[PDB]
Amino acid sequence: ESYCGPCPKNWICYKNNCYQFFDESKNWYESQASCMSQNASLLKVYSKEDQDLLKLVKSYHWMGLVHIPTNGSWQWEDGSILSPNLLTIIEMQKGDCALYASSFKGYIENCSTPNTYICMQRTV
Amino acid sequence: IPLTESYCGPCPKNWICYKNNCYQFFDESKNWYESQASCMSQNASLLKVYSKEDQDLLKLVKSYHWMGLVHIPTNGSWQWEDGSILSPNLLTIIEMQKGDCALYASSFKGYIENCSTPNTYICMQRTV
Amino acid sequence: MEPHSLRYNLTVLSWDGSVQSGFLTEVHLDGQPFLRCDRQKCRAKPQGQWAEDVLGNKTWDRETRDLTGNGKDLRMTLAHIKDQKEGLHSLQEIRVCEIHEDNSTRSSQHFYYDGELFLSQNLETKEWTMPQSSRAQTLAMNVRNFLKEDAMKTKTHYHAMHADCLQELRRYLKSGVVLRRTVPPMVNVTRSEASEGNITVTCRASGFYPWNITLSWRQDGVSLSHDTQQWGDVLPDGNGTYQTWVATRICQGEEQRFTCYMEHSGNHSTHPVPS
Repeated sequence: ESYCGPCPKNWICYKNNCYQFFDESKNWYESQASCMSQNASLLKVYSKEDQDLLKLVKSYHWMGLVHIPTNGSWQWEDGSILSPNLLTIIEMQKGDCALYASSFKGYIENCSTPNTYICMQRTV
Repeated sequence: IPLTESYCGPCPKNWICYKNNCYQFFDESKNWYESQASCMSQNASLLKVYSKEDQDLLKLVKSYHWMGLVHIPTNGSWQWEDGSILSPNLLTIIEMQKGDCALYASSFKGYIENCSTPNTYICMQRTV
Repeated sequence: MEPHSLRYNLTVLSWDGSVQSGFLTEVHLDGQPFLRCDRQKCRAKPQGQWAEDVLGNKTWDRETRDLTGNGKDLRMTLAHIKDQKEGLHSLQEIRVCEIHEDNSTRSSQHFYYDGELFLSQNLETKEWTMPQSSRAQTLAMNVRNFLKEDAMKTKTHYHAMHADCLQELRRYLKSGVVLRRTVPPMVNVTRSEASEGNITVTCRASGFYPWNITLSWRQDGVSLSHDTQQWGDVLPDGNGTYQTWVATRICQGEEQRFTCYMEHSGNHSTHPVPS
């Protein structure tokens, strides 16, 4: 349509999804919070086609992808399990969180390490 | 505090919308003029930067893409695809190739290049 | 005279394959320590065009903004270099440009892994080059492929890289931050006492810049052999200038027959032995 889905005032809207980038460096946890503070969450990656615009992202930022030891898989901060054939994850810094980098990459970082982040919120 | 969810103005189907401005990134490297025409063929134009504030998303774009910044022989100045002179503290213009066009780069930069050189581009439509 | 130059030297580290958060970037201007930037901010190293400290620093925002981005990118680059050796590892990306007298330029990009060079590109010609080493070639391909496929570096990225360095070199020179001034040497001729009707005359030139200087003794105006003279090295002062000296043995009495000839940045002077 000629109008882009419901989104927080002054956020980036693309194909009905809303995004926002924050310059303020923070740790994963403190970042996870920043998102929830605005009824959202850390960037979640479900479609290479719908989140097409993610290829234009410069540098790396906090993503909402966590790692659970018990099992040994990566799943989103909500509950969702990273859908195969989306992100190529790379070991950068020993840790349990991951940062997003251009062309669907996920670099592992120490959740305690401050960084910039991306908050997103879907539509129905 | 509430939680006001508004809609983003009149934009072409699946374009990016931010603060009532539409943008689309075309990864088909093309001539500057070929890009001008490409955006004009959609009731748009090549990206025009008018405020580091209203267009702060431009801070996180990777690579280089054509934009409406045009040269002027007489003076030597720059202006957009509509006489709009280029404001003072908006872009840092780096002299990359001797040319009359400019590629937009991340963090409000403008690299001068040959207008006849193919590069990716960005179209911009200012919502009514 | 020598060319104006700018050099950025970025360094990232990892311990047991774990890329550390902090990184350092050293900026050198015309061969002098100019900037130091950690993961957070850039700070000036002493001696400016000022000599106090208050200089308009905050413009260090520009370098802070950019050197951090490159710092972060280089971290992703180290991450793609998988090495099976415990301990520390480092990766450096050195970008450098120059402006010669004729205003022609020179510019390159070099990668160092654990202190050794492994890849480099002449940013003028855009032609990559790599050492003739089994180990260096593996590293090289790893990085060159990451820059191609993952980093998505185009032909234009390198055209801009070339321009960036050159425009910043010109920005620093055009701002007058670079004060390369000639400092003519001070010249002093002294003698030792006659230990058998012979004395050692010494010609000392000090506190000068630039580094290049010609000093030599002459008999009746004709320069002596290099073997018949004692030459001192060229030593840095501790003030940004240099000192050196030359000497020779002469039969006492022939004194006014000897002279020290010196040429430093255009000036050619002659100095007799004190009477």
